[PDB]
Amino acid sequence: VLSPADKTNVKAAWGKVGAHAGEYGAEALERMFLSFPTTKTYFPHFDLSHGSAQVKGHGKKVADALTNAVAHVDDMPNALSALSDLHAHKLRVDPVNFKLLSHCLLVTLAAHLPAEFTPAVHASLDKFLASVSTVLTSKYR
Amino acid sequence: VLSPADKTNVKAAWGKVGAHAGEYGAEALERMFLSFPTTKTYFPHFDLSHGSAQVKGHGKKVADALTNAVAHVDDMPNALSALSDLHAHKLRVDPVNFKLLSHCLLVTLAAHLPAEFTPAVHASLDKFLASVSTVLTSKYR
Amino acid sequence: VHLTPEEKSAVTALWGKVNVDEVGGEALGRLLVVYPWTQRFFESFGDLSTPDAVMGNPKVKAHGKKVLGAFSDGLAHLDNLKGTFATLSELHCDKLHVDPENFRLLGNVLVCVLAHHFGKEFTPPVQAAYQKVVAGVANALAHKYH
Amino acid sequence: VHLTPEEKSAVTALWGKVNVDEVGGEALGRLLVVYPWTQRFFESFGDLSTPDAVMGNPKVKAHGKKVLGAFSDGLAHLDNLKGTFATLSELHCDKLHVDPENFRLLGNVLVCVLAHHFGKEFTPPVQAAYQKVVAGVANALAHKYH
Ligand code: HEM
Ligand code: HEM
Ligand code: HEM
Ligand code: HEM
Repeated sequence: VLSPADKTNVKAAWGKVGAHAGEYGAEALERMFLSFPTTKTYFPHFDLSHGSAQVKGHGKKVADALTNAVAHVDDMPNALSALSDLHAHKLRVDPVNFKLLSHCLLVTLAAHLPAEFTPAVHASLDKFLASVSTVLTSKYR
Repeated sequence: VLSPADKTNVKAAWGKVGAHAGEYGAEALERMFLSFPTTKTYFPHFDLSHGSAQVKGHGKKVADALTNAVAHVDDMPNALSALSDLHAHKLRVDPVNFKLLSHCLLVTLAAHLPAEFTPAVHASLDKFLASVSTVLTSKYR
Repeated sequence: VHLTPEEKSAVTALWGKVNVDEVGGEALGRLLVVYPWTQRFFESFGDLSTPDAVMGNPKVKAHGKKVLGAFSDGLAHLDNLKGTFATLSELHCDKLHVDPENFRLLGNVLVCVLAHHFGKEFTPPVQAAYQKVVAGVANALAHKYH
Repeated sequence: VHLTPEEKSAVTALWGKVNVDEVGGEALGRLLVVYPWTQRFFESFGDLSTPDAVMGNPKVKAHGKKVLGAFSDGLAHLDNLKGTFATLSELHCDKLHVDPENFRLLGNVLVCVLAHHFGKEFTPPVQAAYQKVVAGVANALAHKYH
């Protein structure tokens, strides 16, 4: 469960990302592909080069999903429902990998927004991303 | 989510365990200690020999908890609440280990109750034990 | 990871009683039933809609025979699992794109299938030797992923 | 796992800019705040009740200095991490009973703390070299667990 303070923390970190949310998603993805190369097994159809248009566009889609999860953090299952159907019935990404993309999102935010990324904020963001991950694998079985 | 058929499957497998639930918990524990020896780090105060009274008594406690989770499978959070407080605030077992004890429970049941342990039952039991695990780590953060 | 001389003997004697054809069909079907996202790799196999469909699919039973035949030849070379599974590691990565997590899932289903078949003969010590063996095979299949 | 000559250079140059005292206090405090069950090992440290209590505890800052000093000497021997961390593996298992999962959690907090401090210098490639290094150190600390 995300506490009321977690929610405030998450709403204000993510509010500072703002119009760079695109840029940060593309960077988190690139970090994930270099650091955990078994995740590339899900993108055989993409150019995974640095600067790649496919990764840039997909990082924007992933970041806008999180922005909406943040706007609807008291009701995230309902808000992410379509996306969770998609991951469970078509993409079928093994659940172990949501932790991987979750860690590279935290690294990207630590690197770009350090004044914000205090120990209490780091803890609220880790809980929030673990919880997004849970909604997105809730329909797997 | 456990489906209505999952619940029926789980209620009938576990009903066949019956009065051996003690014996099966003690055996699942012994399997867990030999196969994943980092779990012994949580029991430094136990004789972990084969036949050990401490393991026999603790296997009975773990099995009676699961029997009660099974009797209250439409309301497991409320039923396991005390136990979840215990794991989060005192024992503080790292969440990664509930998967380990979950796998050795399935092996013990496959080995003792094979006529019951069909592919549909195996799938319902894996979901049920993953879900007990979730209630038991729900108060960690 | 390494096996004591006694874990090796253990492993080799149980395997001597295994029908590699039937146990391979059974392990792969259970993997598709118990972790249904693994079916993403097997759209050509046909009807995988329900557990009886999956457990009676001829193309799933034939792939299990093939997967467990390769494993079974791994067991002749427990000293050298990385050289034995090296061409196959390369194929799973380069041509099939299989996430190596699936190898660990399969390993655990096979331990459950061995339990189910041997019962009391599948003792806590024999299970511990097989857990080491399936992790070794999963690690050698993933070693050569880039 | 192995580092290319270029990943090694990467690692060694960032580390040359790290205050091992301050970054160790910071990584261990974040570990106690972000994964609060890790506090089971540190009942003697005192007030760990809130993030400011934890991040200002003198005994937590001194243990981080000690943990990250040992890591920092690991980095002089990346070829031989298992012999370097062998006595310590033995102690964590035999005398302290620390589950080796905690070593992987600490490794990831340290990557976040390095990110936070170096910013743009902590590039996707430099992060990938540090991820390999912290997994290697976690594996050598766990190797000698029985
Ligand atoms: C926070 C975690 C995640 C979020 C918010 C997320 C969100 C999204 C979104 C919004 C899409 C686009 C769906 C659409 O266009 O309708 C998508 C597609 C996709 N996701 Fe996820 N995702 C996450 C985790 C992952 C992970 C861990 C993987 C694989 C390692 C992954 C693999 C994919 C793939 C392969 C697609 C399709 C890519 C394509 O063909 O364009 N996702 N995801
Ligand atoms: C299905 C999963 C589990 C269930 C149902 C379960 C249930 C229980 C029960 C009923 C107790 C006794 C509590 C009491 O007496 O009030 C307990 C205690 C304990 N559990 Fe858990 N447990 C589970 C998972 C684990 C795991 C994975 C570990 C460690 C690897 C663990 C470590 C312990 C320890 C150390 C104690 C205290 C032992 C003692 O001093 O007697 N538990 N658990
Ligand atoms: C012990 C584990 C495994 C072994 C030893 C193994 C071995 C094999 C072998 C021998 C082939 C035949 C390739 C050839 O003959 O050129 C193959 C193909 C394949 N394997 Fe694996 N495999 C294993 C695990 C898995 C798992 C867990 C998955 C996915 C869930 C998987 C997916 C596939 C697929 C999709 C193919 C190609 C299917 C086809 O040929 O139509 N394998 N594997
Ligand atoms: C890179 C990872 C780690 C390294 C290099 C490391 C190193 C050390 C060292 C050098 C000591 C001093 C022991 C001595 O001087 O004889 C120590 C003690 C200790 N370590 Fe670790 N450690 C690591 C990770 C951890 C983690 C993740 C935990 C637990 C959360 C942990 C728990 C402890 C505890 C409880 C002690 C004893 C505390 C005390 O002396 O009062 N260590 N460690």
